[PDB]
Amino acid sequence: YLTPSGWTAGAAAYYVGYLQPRTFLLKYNENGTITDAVDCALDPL
Amino acid sequence: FNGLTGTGVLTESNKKFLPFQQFGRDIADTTDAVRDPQTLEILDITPCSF
Amino acid sequence: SVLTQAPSVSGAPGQKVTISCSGSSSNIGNNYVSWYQQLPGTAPKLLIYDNNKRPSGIPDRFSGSKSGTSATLGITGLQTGDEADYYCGTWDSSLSAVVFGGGTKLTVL
Amino acid sequence: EVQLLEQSGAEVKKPGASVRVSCKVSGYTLPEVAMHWVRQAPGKGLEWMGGFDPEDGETMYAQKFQGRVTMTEDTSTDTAYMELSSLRSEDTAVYYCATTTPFSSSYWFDPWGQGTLVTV
Repeated sequence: YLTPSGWTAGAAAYYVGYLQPRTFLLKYNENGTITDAVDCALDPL
Repeated sequence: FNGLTGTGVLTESNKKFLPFQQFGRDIADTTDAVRDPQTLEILDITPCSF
Repeated sequence: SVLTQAPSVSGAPGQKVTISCSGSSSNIGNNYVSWYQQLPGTAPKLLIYDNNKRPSGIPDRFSGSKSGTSATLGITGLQTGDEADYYCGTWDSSLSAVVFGGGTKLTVL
Repeated sequence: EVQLLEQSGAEVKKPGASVRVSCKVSGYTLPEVAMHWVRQAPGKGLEWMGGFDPEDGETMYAQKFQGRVTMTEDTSTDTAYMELSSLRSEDTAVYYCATTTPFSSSYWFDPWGQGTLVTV
């Protein structure tokens, strides 16, 4: 409304990434949460 | 449980199960633990001692 | 109506002269004041709201003040097209409504 | 921002009648903003009328004129009908459709419907 139609109020920033099929080594805790993950394709180590 | 028949001693399991998880599986693909369909109670699966 | 403003006022072009409206504590005292302009047979246009705020499209020359129960509408840089009636208004809790004065028809001499 | 449609277009009612006033909008939706009404007699001044109350959420009615004029709202079609009744001598005049924020702290009439003259 008048201040001394309104659109795009505020500022919005979002990050977009695209999933690619990869082999991931997954570390499983007793809880079952994946504490550590590794991508073989990314590096020789 | 869930269309799978197995024979084992049934005991409550200390390991926590996330809501999505319904079963716990060994690398061998044998089902170590299952969550009851009627009530969401975590149960450890132990095969009868041999 | 319940407020105080003269029927008409006159001044030479390009000069600086204002118009005031005398209310009470029951109306102007605790409430914000607005001002309106209408040309003959036209759409009355909001002039200043709150006595310090300009609507979009208003020349910055216009201003305003509220001293006690008295509210002046700052009118500067008179133009040949500035001749019209200006109306004071402010919120009323007395009858719990919107009130106005009779209106003051400016004349640019 | 927003342009306002005519308060009731052109309406003529001879004595012994009564007239609704339907003020629509554009660029907003009806119940995001409150309407208002003012009597404006030609060669005369402003007399406020109808109106919505930011406080208490009621639709106000000018006490002097209270009970003679009523208001209804259709939110989707943006039609707000102002029905004045029981025609009298001095009550034929231009009626202006006004809009103020319902958020409160808004006395100024903001956009106008351009006014419509009635008939007694």
